[PDB]
Amino acid sequence: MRGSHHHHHHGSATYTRPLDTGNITTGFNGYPGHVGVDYAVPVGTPVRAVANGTVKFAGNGANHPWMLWMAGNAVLIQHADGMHTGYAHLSKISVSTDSTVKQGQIIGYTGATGQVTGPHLHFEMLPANPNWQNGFSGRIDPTGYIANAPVFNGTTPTE
Ligand SMILES: [Zn+2]
Repeated sequence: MRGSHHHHHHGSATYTRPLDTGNITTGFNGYPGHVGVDYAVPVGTPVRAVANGTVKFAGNGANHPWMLWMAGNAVLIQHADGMHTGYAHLSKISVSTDSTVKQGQIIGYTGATGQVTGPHLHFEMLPANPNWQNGFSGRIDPTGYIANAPVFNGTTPTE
């Protein structure tokens, strides 16, 4: 068995960026009524916490009935700023409601427990307390969390 003792300072990432952004402020990629963003990625891939906080929701797909469930696996957590972030269309959860979380921590596994077409990732970010009084529905751009994310082939601006 292999065992690690020392950790890295910067951190590695062999996974590529499925998107560049996601905003339902103008018009979504054919997904109407969407309050988040979706990234086509095969089911069973470990989902890590994009930022430390607290689990406000943990919809475990391991024992979830279809009595009160239809979307499948979901995870709502309060980020480091107090904002909210959901993780939907997963196949499993490693967390639990009211439990504390940490960035990069495996909070679940990707899935397709919603509609049967293809597995993906749903990332919805909202304020600490939204103003659902029309305007944004509290849902905004994940670009703030994707800027500190890995590199897809290498996107240069000029130089
Ligand atoms: Zn979605």
